Amino acid sequence: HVGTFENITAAPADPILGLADLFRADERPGKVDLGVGVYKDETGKTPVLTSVKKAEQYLLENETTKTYLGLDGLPEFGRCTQELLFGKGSALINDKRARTAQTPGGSGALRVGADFLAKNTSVKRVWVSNPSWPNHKAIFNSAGLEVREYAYYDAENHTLDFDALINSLNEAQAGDVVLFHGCCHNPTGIDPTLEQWQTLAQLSVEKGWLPLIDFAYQGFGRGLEEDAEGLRAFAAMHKELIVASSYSKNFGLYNERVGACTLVAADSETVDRAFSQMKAAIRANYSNPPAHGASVVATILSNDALRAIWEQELTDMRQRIQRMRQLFVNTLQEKGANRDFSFIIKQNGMFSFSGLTKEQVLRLREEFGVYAVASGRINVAGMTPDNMAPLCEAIVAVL
Amino acid sequence: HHVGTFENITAAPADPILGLADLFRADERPGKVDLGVGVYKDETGKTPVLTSVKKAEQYLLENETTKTYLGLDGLPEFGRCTQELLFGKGSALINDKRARTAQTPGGSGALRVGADFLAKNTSVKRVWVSNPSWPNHKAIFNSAGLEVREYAYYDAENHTLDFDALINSLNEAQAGDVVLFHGCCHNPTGIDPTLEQWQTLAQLSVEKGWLPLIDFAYQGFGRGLEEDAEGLRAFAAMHKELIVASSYSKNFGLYNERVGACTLVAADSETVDRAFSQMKAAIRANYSNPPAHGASVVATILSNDALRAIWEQELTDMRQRIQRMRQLFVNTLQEKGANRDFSFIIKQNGMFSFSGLTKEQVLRLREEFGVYAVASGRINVAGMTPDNMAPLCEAIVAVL
Repeated sequence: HVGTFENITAAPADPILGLADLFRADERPGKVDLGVGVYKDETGKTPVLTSVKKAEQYLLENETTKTYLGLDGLPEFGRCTQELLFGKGSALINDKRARTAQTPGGSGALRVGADFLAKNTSVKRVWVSNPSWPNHKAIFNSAGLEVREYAYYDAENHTLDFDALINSLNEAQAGDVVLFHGCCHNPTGIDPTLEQWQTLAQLSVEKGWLPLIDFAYQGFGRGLEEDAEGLRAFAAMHKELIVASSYSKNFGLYNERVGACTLVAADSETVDRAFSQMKAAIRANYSNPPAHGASVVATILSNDALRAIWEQELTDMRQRIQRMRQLFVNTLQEKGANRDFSFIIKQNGMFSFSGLTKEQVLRLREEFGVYAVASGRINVAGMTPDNMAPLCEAIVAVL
Repeated sequence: HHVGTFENITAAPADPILGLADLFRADERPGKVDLGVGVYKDETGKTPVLTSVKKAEQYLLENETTKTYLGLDGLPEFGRCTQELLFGKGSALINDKRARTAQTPGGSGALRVGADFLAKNTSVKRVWVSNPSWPNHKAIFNSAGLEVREYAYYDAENHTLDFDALINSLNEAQAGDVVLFHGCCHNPTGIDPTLEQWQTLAQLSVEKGWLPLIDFAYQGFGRGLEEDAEGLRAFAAMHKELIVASSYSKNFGLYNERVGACTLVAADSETVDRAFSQMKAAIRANYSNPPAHGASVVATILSNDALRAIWEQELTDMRQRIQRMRQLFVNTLQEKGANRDFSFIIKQNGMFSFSGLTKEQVLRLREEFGVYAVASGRINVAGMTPDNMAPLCEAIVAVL
């Protein structure tokens, strides 16, 4: 009898991972890593928020058991989540049309959403922006759902091609899922305006799409309430919605895997039937979600003093990002970039496409120890006042 | 007009065990006892955080500088500690680099990841499980498109492991099928194969070309950490290929932190790495990377002499309390004049046993006596205490 594993072929090498290996083996002292996927502060670190440390100290002092949570996790986490998403006093919440499962990260939420849809609905197709978050395709495909792309980003001109977007979505059938990023579109950094969201919501109702809002950066855009505008425009117009949210970034809890999948249906009765099937997809998966990170979030959000500390930390992160964007563009001008990089200031969140070619990206790594990914995506949180000048000088050099 | 996408969804059938739980919570009778629960409880009816766990968490509190993403296979030290627990330190299998471990969200996560990986990367079509087995096995494998078949295991009338029946029913398992075995403390019969039986199963598996999957959730709850790995290791000595889904939920009382692992074993370093590269893909398409807290607690305890000693003692305490309740249950049933013999309870290990009670008797124990058990008649002896034992046993005798 021959082995079951013998004929497996190796997955393709993960290029980003190889790039990290490279950065790891590069002993040059002036390295700048614009390729990372996480927030870094001005010292180049991804620290544990103070509010989180406080919340964790509290849990340590008060926790008396680690016994299984329900399939849907911690109720107060679910409540606080729905409030962040829909606003306090939301008719949708008052009508009890929403249910929320704590999940392992926004990734878990997305996967759980997908399995839930594949097994219980007529959904065949999920539409995502070109480009989008890199793991969307693999998550949705794993559930047996086809992935389609709609027009979004105009690379040459650094713009959201809204007319393109609208026309491309005409191919999306009634009953298809269309996925939108709630804010800080990853990785273009370009979001619809409220008005554009409103057009999008209306069109979705007209065509019969099921909207899925991937909401991983609330507070990194303009602020907590403002970043939910697009979501709430959709929620106001629709009988049904799915929201996959993440606290990985806004709480700096990446590795604790803290997120949620929120179902919204026409009424409480309907969301309950739907939600019972979602709980079954969960049972067939990881059975129940990890407590620590969700408890940390529930602890912060429901305590006025802790919440105020967190909100200020989040503002600090959002503003540090915005000012590295500003600093970046001004420092390129002063170093004689020649080309306009003002689009960086017209974008929000951690990511933008720099517009650099893979040739320029390659030279920047080999020659200047400056690291970006091949598409030219950059994470401006990788910039600091200290590294900005040498970074911009390298960029002018490859231009 | 467009009909809602959720509008016509049929509700999942209600979980009867969750129904019993609400029913219990609402029961005002001060005599009520729940033997249907699924976790460890101490003599005071609590499921506390272990002291070693608290200490480890205080250390993490004081020393953790970041929460940045782990790799897809999680914490390396956790991986190494897992593999030693499974195969023993100095294992030739480890030295040969034939094993790769991914940290996962619980043993459940490990099972699901294993299933998705098999379905996408191999010709495996069927997973065989014991009759009876863990209730969630079927749903997990089915979800990946794998058929689930049962083999003969528990002889319910006589309260034994019908080994001859097991062997013979497995003749139907084809080369390339998965056959799943519980590492120890079979859930929910509490009867495990003897070492000799394990060796027979190992040899048979090799002859038939089955892929063994070891579900290992109770290491430390049977006889001890190393003894409880005997069957797993008997299999590991005979096989080129192997999958183990381990859990730390019960032996570290970290249930809700979701701490487990999926370990692949193949013939050589190269093959295991190719396979493992595909398992990672399965993880990326699911929850992306595993929750750090519980695994980091586990590694912190296991790699520190003094903490590890505090933990092993706590685990021993759990193991011995369970054993004491098994003995006490049998003695008290006798004291209370039970007709039947219940000595099989002493010959079984872990928290779970089938009591032998019918569904009718179980219903009656609830309604009439406030003694809750699950429909199957499975009981959790850790729901028993020196203080609730007598009335509990009188209740059972009265329904026989």
